[PDB]
Amino acid sequence: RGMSVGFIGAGQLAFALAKGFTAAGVLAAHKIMASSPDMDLATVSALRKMGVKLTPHNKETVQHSDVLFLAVKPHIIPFILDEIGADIEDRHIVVSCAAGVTISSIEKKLSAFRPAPRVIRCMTNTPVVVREGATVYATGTHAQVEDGRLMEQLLSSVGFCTEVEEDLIDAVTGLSGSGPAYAFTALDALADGGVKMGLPRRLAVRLGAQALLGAAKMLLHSEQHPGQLKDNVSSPGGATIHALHVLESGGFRSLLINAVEASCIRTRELQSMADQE
Ligand SMILES: N[C@@H](CCC(=O)O)C(=O)O
Repeated sequence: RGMSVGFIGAGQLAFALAKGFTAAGVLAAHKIMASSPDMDLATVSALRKMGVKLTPHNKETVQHSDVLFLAVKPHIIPFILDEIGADIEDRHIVVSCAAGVTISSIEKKLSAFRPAPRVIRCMTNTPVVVREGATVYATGTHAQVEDGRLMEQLLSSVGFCTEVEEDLIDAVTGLSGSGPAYAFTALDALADGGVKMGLPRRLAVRLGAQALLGAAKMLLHSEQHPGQLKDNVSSPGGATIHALHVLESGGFRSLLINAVEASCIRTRELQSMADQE
């Protein structure tokens, strides 16, 4: 309540959470702070008009925060923990949202400046900008049951949230992590298609969007199985079971696996390649 939050990073994910948080009415524009190593107009300048506090020193950020978010490229993290670790008091919890980066590698490198650092590994996606982001997290070792709560609550204010045994955090990144981009790509497609049919552009994009959204809900607000909802929507005639067949004919499912697998396998590498060199 007397809480403040900071993003040692910036860019999208920062802006994402920051935007979601303010809107969710949990924090306050000014009661947040993100550091601008350089300043990327889009991101940075955006936050400015938003109301957040931006400083070139991802240090004042650490002092200004009760809850610290590590939102920087995975390989950058090291060049931070050993630049801020010293400034890591005990009051604050450190939530690293960087991909692949292990809770361990952070603690056992950050502890070198503190007996027991409080850290949690996060995994979110851009949709947080609304309240439909899908977030997963894992509690550190020096993380009290009162921290997961604060976490599981600060995030549940902007999307979905659940404790997850870190070893899973890598798959999750493929699915819900990258997912929003597999979607943005699939929408653009559909529009283009709907358009190659007579529908105007704006109109097409919105129907495509709406179509997806709706599908989501039905699936979430029930079990059924994505399999069955497919059945409920296709009359023996055609019009749909037909479109399916086409998708089904070009390994449409196959290609989505291929992309989650890829997202994962990559995230593994990025980290399991930062373990040594
Ligand atoms: N935390 C709520 C958010 C919203 C709603 O459905 O109204 C949920 O996912 O159940």
